[PDB]
Amino acid sequence: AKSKNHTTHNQSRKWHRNGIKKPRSQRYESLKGVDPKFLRNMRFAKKHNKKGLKKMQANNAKAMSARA
RNA sequence: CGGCUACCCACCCGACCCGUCUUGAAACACGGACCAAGGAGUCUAACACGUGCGCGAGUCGGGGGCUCGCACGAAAGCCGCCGUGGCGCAAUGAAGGUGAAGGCCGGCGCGCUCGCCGGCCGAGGUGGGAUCCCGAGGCCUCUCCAGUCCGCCGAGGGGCACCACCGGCCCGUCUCGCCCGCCGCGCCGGGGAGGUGGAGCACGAGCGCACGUGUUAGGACCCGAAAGAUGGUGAACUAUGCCUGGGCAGGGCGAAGCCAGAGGAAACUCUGGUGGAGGUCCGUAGCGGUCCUGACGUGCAAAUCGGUCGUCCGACCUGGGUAUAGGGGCGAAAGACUAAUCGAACCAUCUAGUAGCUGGUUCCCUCCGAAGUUUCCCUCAGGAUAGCUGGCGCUCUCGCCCACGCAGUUUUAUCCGGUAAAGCGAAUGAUUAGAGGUCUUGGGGCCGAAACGAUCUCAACCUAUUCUCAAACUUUAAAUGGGUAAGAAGCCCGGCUCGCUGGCGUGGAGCCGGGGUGGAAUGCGAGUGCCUAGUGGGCCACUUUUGGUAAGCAGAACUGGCGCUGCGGGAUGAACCGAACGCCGGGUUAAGGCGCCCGAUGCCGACGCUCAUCAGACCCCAGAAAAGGUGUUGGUUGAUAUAGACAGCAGGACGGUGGCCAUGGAAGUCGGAAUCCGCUAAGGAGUGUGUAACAACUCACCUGCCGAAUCAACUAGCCCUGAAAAUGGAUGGCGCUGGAGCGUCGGGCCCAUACCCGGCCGUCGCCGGCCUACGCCGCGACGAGUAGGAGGGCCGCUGCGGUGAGCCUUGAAGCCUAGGGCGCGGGCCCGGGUGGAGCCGCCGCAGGUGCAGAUCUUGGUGGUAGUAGCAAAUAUUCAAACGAGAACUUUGAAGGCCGAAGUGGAGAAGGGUUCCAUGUGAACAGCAGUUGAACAUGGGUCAGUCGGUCCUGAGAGAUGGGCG
RNA sequence: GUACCCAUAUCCGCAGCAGGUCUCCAAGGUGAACAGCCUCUGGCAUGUUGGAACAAUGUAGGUAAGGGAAGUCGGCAAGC
RNA sequence: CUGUUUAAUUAAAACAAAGCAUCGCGAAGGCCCGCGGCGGGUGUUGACGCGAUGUGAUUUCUGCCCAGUGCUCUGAAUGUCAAAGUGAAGAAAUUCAAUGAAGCGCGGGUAAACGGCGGGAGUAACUAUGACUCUCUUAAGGUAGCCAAAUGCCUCGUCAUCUAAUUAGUGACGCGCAUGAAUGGAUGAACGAGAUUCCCACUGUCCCUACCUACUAUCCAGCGAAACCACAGCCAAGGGAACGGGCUUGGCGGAAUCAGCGGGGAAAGAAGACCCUGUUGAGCUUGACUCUAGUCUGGCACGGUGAAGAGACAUGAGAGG
RNA sequence: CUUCUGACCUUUUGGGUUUUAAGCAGGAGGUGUCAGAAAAGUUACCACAGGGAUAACUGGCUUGUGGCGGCCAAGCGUUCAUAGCGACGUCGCUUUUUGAUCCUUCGAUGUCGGCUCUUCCUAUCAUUGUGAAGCAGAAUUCGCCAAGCGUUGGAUUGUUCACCCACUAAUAGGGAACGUGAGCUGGGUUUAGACCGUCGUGAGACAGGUUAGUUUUACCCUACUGAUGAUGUGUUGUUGCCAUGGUAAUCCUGCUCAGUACGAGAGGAACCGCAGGUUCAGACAUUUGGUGUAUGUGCUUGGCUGAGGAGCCAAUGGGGCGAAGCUACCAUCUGUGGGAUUAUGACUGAACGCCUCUAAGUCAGAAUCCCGCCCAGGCGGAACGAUACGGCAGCGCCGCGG
RNA sequence: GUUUCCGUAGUGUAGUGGUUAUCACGUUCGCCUAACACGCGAAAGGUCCCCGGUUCGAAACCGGGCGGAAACACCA
Ligand SMILES: [Mg+2]
Ligand SMILES: [Mg+2]
Ligand SMILES: [Mg+2]
Ligand SMILES: [Mg+2]
Ligand SMILES: [Mg+2]
Ligand SMILES: [Mg+2]
Ligand SMILES: [Mg+2]
Ligand SMILES: [Mg+2]
Ligand SMILES: [Mg+2]
Ligand SMILES: [Mg+2]
Ligand SMILES: [Mg+2]
Ligand SMILES: [Mg+2]
Ligand SMILES: [Mg+2]
Ligand SMILES: [Mg+2]
Ligand SMILES: [Mg+2]
Ligand SMILES: [Mg+2]
Ligand SMILES: [Mg+2]
Ligand SMILES: [Mg+2]
Ligand SMILES: [Mg+2]
Ligand SMILES: [Mg+2]
Ligand SMILES: [Mg+2]
Ligand SMILES: [Mg+2]
Ligand SMILES: [Mg+2]
Ligand SMILES: [Mg+2]
Ligand SMILES: [Mg+2]
Ligand SMILES: [Mg+2]
Ligand SMILES: [Mg+2]
Ligand SMILES: [Mg+2]
Ligand SMILES: [Mg+2]
Ligand SMILES: [Mg+2]
Ligand SMILES: [Mg+2]
Ligand SMILES: [Mg+2]
Ligand SMILES: [Mg+2]
Ligand SMILES: [Mg+2]
Ligand SMILES: [Mg+2]
Ligand SMILES: [Mg+2]
Ligand SMILES: [Mg+2]
Ligand SMILES: [Mg+2]
Ligand SMILES: [Mg+2]
Ligand SMILES: [Mg+2]
Ligand SMILES: [Mg+2]
Ligand SMILES: [Mg+2]
Ligand SMILES: [Mg+2]
Ligand SMILES: [Mg+2]
Ligand SMILES: [Mg+2]
Ligand SMILES: [Mg+2]
Ligand SMILES: [Mg+2]
Ligand SMILES: [Mg+2]
Ligand SMILES: [Mg+2]
Ligand SMILES: [Mg+2]
Ligand SMILES: [Mg+2]
Ligand SMILES: [Mg+2]
Ligand SMILES: [Mg+2]
Ligand SMILES: [Mg+2]
Ligand SMILES: [Mg+2]
Ligand SMILES: [Mg+2]
Ligand SMILES: [Mg+2]
Ligand SMILES: [Mg+2]
Ligand SMILES: [Mg+2]
Ligand SMILES: [Mg+2]
Ligand SMILES: [Mg+2]
Ligand SMILES: [Mg+2]
Ligand SMILES: [Mg+2]
Ligand SMILES: [Mg+2]
Ligand SMILES: [Mg+2]
Ligand SMILES: [Mg+2]
Ligand SMILES: [Mg+2]
Ligand SMILES: [Mg+2]
Ligand SMILES: [Mg+2]
Ligand SMILES: [Mg+2]
Ligand SMILES: [Mg+2]
Ligand SMILES: [Mg+2]
Ligand SMILES: [Mg+2]
Ligand SMILES: [Mg+2]
Ligand SMILES: [Mg+2]
Ligand SMILES: [Mg+2]
Ligand SMILES: [Mg+2]
Ligand SMILES: [Mg+2]
Ligand SMILES: [Mg+2]
Ligand SMILES: [Mg+2]
Ligand SMILES: [Mg+2]
Ligand SMILES: [Mg+2]
Ligand SMILES: [Mg+2]
Ligand SMILES: [Mg+2]
Ligand SMILES: [Mg+2]
Ligand SMILES: [Mg+2]
Ligand SMILES: [Mg+2]
Ligand SMILES: [Mg+2]
Ligand SMILES: [Mg+2]
Ligand SMILES: [Mg+2]
Ligand SMILES: [Mg+2]
Ligand SMILES: [Mg+2]
Ligand SMILES: [Mg+2]
Ligand SMILES: [Mg+2]
Ligand SMILES: [Mg+2]
Ligand SMILES: [Mg+2]
Ligand SMILES: [Mg+2]
Ligand SMILES: [Mg+2]
Ligand SMILES: [Mg+2]
Ligand SMILES: [Mg+2]
Ligand SMILES: [Mg+2]
Ligand SMILES: [Mg+2]
Ligand SMILES: [Mg+2]
Ligand SMILES: [Mg+2]
Ligand SMILES: [Mg+2]
Repeated sequence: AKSKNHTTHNQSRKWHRNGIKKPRSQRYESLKGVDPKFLRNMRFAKKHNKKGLKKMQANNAKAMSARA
């Protein structure tokens, strides 16, 4: 009652029945898996960007609108 | 006259018998004699998904109650201070428990990696994102002017759903630190910053009903077992006890005991009788069954018969009563017997036990359409998961010098490898041979007391070489192939934040604003979510390969095919070569072919080869080698020849020298080493035959005649030998030789479901119209398919509610039909013939809803087939009679059988009217009857003294008692 | 209770089935014999069919010149 | 030996049998039945009896091993040993310690209990075979007997006889794969429907077949089924699931039949009794796993009275290292 | 599940304290069949659902192995390679052995050997025709055409195989599903009983040995043997042809040849001719031998008809003879010739001045082949006879018209 | 063919839990006897089958050959 053990015949055709897909769409790449010291940099940097960016960027926008 | 058609026949071509296990079925694989009816995915509960409806942060009366008693009312209507309750609106923790809002501005404490006060906004930000909004601009028959008018867009903006990322909040754990409150200042609570686990929040979408698919548990698509348990029934067969009865013809051998005679002193012995002993012998009835492995062997018989058999006074056979009853009995022991069943009986129930295992699974059309593979499992005939597949959608994109994106593809750049090859005078491992050098030791020879005092050779060593290799060697290193980039998600500029980092405003990340899109070729409109069947036994071929001698063997890689697939060639074929399939007409072609089957060369086809007494004839493919040929055809390398060759005919073919090694011989001729001269026209210390040797013959070489082309060795095309197998046989056969063989080709010719054009059906896509909108058109490309999945059916059956002022005894259902027709098909309508009382159409609803199979169930009928068979036991014959009817009934007569252990006369068990008379002969008796045990009617069994009844036998049994 | 069968036709075996089932009576001859054979008392139609012919093969029975087990696994069967 | 047995494939060399043995049991018992009781069988019985086995008449023998597995006897001298009881710690559950019934271990007996019985080397004035000898070795090393046996692979062992010829038979030899002593060994008169060899007579068993008779088979009168059947039946070759009847190419092919025969229809009869799979079973067997009837023990109640003696715990007094 | 570690952790259920128990997080006690059940053997007394997914037969591919050949020739062959042989190497055929695979067969294809019977092959044992030898003759060996005909009787074993005796020309090799079991036999293999030896404690096992062990059916179709038949010539009969199918003859001994050829001998043929014989085939019964139921005749046993006579019964009572007919290699007779040719040997004669059997042509040539002879004669045809009274009839030939 | 075991002075054998050449017989010398047996005192004889690996160190543990020895080879 010996049977056939292992083969890869008729496998690439089944692969190309449905058109093997690149992931092909990653805009704004995922952030997990990155250095926790770098994350302790980046999250505090982002929340202080949210806090203290108003007046200097506002005056710079006024200055570049006056100069351009 | 016309007519397709479920009528019949003939002709040309094609055509193996359906269904399923299988890689493969017409199979010498299995089921099927035929026909009619029945016959197999249902129902409940639960879950998940999709769809339809109602209400909607709610939803639901299924549990009850209320109405007047109603056939439909076992319906329906209502409750609402009947919402108890289920699900959802809140999750996280094992639990104590805890439990989803943040942002902006001003002031205050050292705006201090830091809290408070007052006000405002409010489920955050970024990149895409259908749609929507503002609008430069320009366009309408002659001018200034306007309003709606014809009329879009560059650019900008708010951004649905959803995707991707960042940030925030809640719960349990982890690290670091400080602060706040006191119905009481404590191992009391609460709060902050970070990275983690959650099925969370981040404006909720659920509830109820219905339909469809899938899964689970219930008998669960249908049928199927060896088996297990529970409770009862059998000792009429058989096995063994016990009680009570019956039976066993005749002969042979001659034990004990006894008598008589003789011998002996005694012990005792010898002879002749009598006697009838015995798990004794021949043998019958009886009981069993050795052999013919006889007869039968769909029989007389689910174990019998004919001979030949063993035993037959006994451990013998046998009737009746009784006892032992199923994991029990009983066994002179075979696991044999226990009611045709015994290595665990019979009947019923659990039970429709389970089966990963056989067989079967019921109408049509259309569309799409596999796999025999990864991993896991006590897994290998199975299942789970992933892959392949179908269905349901959603998000977008095109139709008006420029979009987004993708690719079994190429190009331009950039990396990767270690196979094919090649090499080892390059490492590792093997391996061959020669040369040169002289350090070392070992073995021989020489000078000679011995002495690395000296010499030659050998052994090993070194150097330069040289031969052959390595899947588990490699300096080098291909072809093929794999990854990446070819832009608006990109490039540059300016500025903030950082608790990361640090000479530095240093570096790096994030955030904000702005600028210009024409960024390799070709083709294509893309992304994404849910549910799920089947699949998990494969095979073949080119190429690369593993084991084996090889296989139509076993196992791998890429691709294609069969399976899942028709069509044209290969005669026939699963895989080969073309080419893939809706129904047809015309033309053309591939693969192949053009002597006839069998469509096409029947061309005044071309060149050359082949004669085969086994010719040859097209990838797989169905046969053949090493070797050989003065059979023919080319080709290469050579050698001769007028200074007359090859063949032929004729002659010469010596001297030294009978050379030398050899003694049995060599005096050219078995044998080993050699090898020169003279005459020369030429002689080889001799090519062969022969002698034991001596001798003769012939050849190398030379010359006489003839006369100009000849010889040798290789090579490859056809053909031949090599070439032998069993029924008669295969280029397909017939045949074919100036081809119908072989190799090279030219022009025509034939066709497939292949291609092009056109007619028709269907699907899909795009689209038209304010004409059943679920209808009507318009254009274009496509149609094959097992398992499987969907859509449609104005296909069909049964029943229910609406509905047709439906159909009819002037003929409904049903059935038949060489009748007419429709639809592609499921099927349907009408006509004609019997029939006599119910039937149909549309719209919805619910099914015990379609048969070709299952050694399918029931019922009926063929071939066999008027066939086998009416043959165990000696046999019947003549006349008459009743009678329609006599091989069989009855009687007369004759001949036979059974022959007293009967084919006779009566009983027990069992049968129940069969006993007897009369009448009939459709039915019974395997033909027949006037006959019977058949049928119908009527009769028949008389007891104190025959038996039961009475008695106990083996045994069965209730009370007292005990157990339960 | 009293009939009848008590069986190759009244029982059992699916049947008018060469199967099975317990008993008493038993004559003459030959013969040791209740052996086998022929008769008498008593029964019967040959056993669920008849007619014609005598082929193969078969089922039972008997022979065969000479050899006598040489056939066959075995003298199996048959015969002395 | 006579007898019995697989009814329906065996009749025996199988079973039984008398004889020879062994073991248990003196009745509150041996072996058994029963769900139950002091209920039953042996038992209306008592070691010349009952129950359980081995071998199988007579004669002659019963070799040697208790190492192993069984069976039995003995002792609280002695290790282990469960429930119950005793003492201590604590508030208690709980824990600890000693005391220790059977069995096992410790010792002995038993083999007419299951069973077992060795392999090398050197050696004799022809050589071989070998009396004899050294060593390893177990519990004992096959003793008396017998033999290519119904037991011997080599094997058709070697010699002799039987025969023209013998793998057969018989007698003998015996390091005998793997004979052997109640697992009985060796003989043996009588008897085998037991197996085998040879001889005389006898015959169709044959050489070598032939003939006759009875019945059937044949035909006719009457009456008449059954198995089986997708269709239906001419072959050769090719291919195909590798042996076709039907496909292809050939050979060819006239209705309807009867009597035979058995070459085929891979003929029929049965869901292969051989082999393999099933996470399908059933008889069995044991040192498989898990239990249990039965049986042997210990404890608690039924279970009570008197005396003697001992062990352990508690109290105070005295010697004591 | 157990165990240990940690929080001055949570719950121990009406509320507190303590013990205990549970939980939380992570280390350990394992599933070696390693993603993990807790597990001995036999069934020949076996059963069930299945499989040709999977062995034991044949058949199919292959030919290692077995067998049979070839190639170059170191040598054997007194000398000498190839008369006959042939190592070291190498190329093929066959399924008559064995092996390899599992392709068909598991709802069955009956498994060995023997008996009987038919056909085929050649890798030829003999016979016919030939060539070559170390072929003087005889006897052998190697080859070719060649399968037409033969290729035994027996002791042993179940045999396939093998050994032995004797005969002969020779006792050659095989195939047909390892031919043949609805043909047989059942000897062992291969059920159930039983014995011996070994293994296993045991049930049981043993390509170790020995015993007794059911052999089912044809009436269907085709094939084959035999027999009615059928179609066409108008019916029918007689006499004939052969298209086709088969085939039958084979072998040996004795006498002359001749104790001659040949050979020194020992030995020792051949061709023609003549008697026969083995096997086979066809007949036949005059004789001989069987058979016997003319139940023909005649004895005799037991019974029966009263006794003699005449008879009968006993499954044809026994045995002595025996007619007709069947039958025996147990009696007797018969078995027959022409052609083309294979192998081979040649003629003429080139290729190639010569040579040559060949290349075109001619000859001899055999158990091979075909025909003759012998059988049945075709969906084959001939020649000839008679062709329908009766009383009406019916039927042929010629030429007719509708 | 498969799986295990053995090989040591002339013979039978012991022996590593790594670091000997072990016991007896056999040969030879001496004493004892008049002389052989026997006894006593002694000596010689080892490639631990052959070739490699591990370790400082092997015959020893392991790998490959050589020559022997046990068990199986079953179902058809
Ligand atoms: Mg597989
Ligand atoms: Mg299957
Ligand atoms: Mg198959
Ligand atoms: Mg099929
Ligand atoms: Mg079959
Ligand atoms: Mg079939
Ligand atoms: Mg059938
Ligand atoms: Mg129906
Ligand atoms: Mg509520
Ligand atoms: Mg709930
Ligand atoms: Mg069932
Ligand atoms: Mg059970
Ligand atoms: Mg009885
Ligand atoms: Mg009995
Ligand atoms: Mg007697
Ligand atoms: Mg009998
Ligand atoms: Mg018989
Ligand atoms: Mg008798
Ligand atoms: Mg007798
Ligand atoms: Mg007797
Ligand atoms: Mg039971
Ligand atoms: Mg029975
Ligand atoms: Mg059983
Ligand atoms: Mg039972
Ligand atoms: Mg069912
Ligand atoms: Mg698997
Ligand atoms: Mg799809
Ligand atoms: Mg290479
Ligand atoms: Mg499905
Ligand atoms: Mg499968
Ligand atoms: Mg393969
Ligand atoms: Mg295809
Ligand atoms: Mg398939
Ligand atoms: Mg496909
Ligand atoms: Mg074709
Ligand atoms: Mg072909
Ligand atoms: Mg033509
Ligand atoms: Mg083939
Ligand atoms: Mg031909
Ligand atoms: Mg389609
Ligand atoms: Mg139904
Ligand atoms: Mg209904
Ligand atoms: Mg039907
Ligand atoms: Mg069907
Ligand atoms: Mg049926
Ligand atoms: Mg007949
Ligand atoms: Mg009358
Ligand atoms: Mg009479
Ligand atoms: Mg009597
Ligand atoms: Mg009587
Ligand atoms: Mg009557
Ligand atoms: Mg009457
Ligand atoms: Mg009748
Ligand atoms: Mg009546
Ligand atoms: Mg009672
Ligand atoms: Mg009476
Ligand atoms: Mg009767
Ligand atoms: Mg019956
Ligand atoms: Mg008398
Ligand atoms: Mg008398
Ligand atoms: Mg009768
Ligand atoms: Mg005779
Ligand atoms: Mg005679
Ligand atoms: Mg005689
Ligand atoms: Mg014999
Ligand atoms: Mg006899
Ligand atoms: Mg006689
Ligand atoms: Mg018998
Ligand atoms: Mg005795
Ligand atoms: Mg003894
Ligand atoms: Mg206690
Ligand atoms: Mg002891
Ligand atoms: Mg000696
Ligand atoms: Mg002895
Ligand atoms: Mg004999
Ligand atoms: Mg022994
Ligand atoms: Mg025919
Ligand atoms: Mg054929
Ligand atoms: Mg064929
Ligand atoms: Mg064949
Ligand atoms: Mg067929
Ligand atoms: Mg046909
Ligand atoms: Mg066809
Ligand atoms: Mg017939
Ligand atoms: Mg089966
Ligand atoms: Mg399994
Ligand atoms: Mg060979
Ligand atoms: Mg197979
Ligand atoms: Mg059959
Ligand atoms: Mg057959
Ligand atoms: Mg012949
Ligand atoms: Mg055969
Ligand atoms: Mg037999
Ligand atoms: Mg036998
Ligand atoms: Mg047996
Ligand atoms: Mg017998
Ligand atoms: Mg017959
Ligand atoms: Mg002379
Ligand atoms: Mg004759
Ligand atoms: Mg006569
Ligand atoms: Mg008389
Ligand atoms: Mg008289
Ligand atoms: Mg007579
Ligand atoms: Mg006579
Ligand atoms: Mg010639």
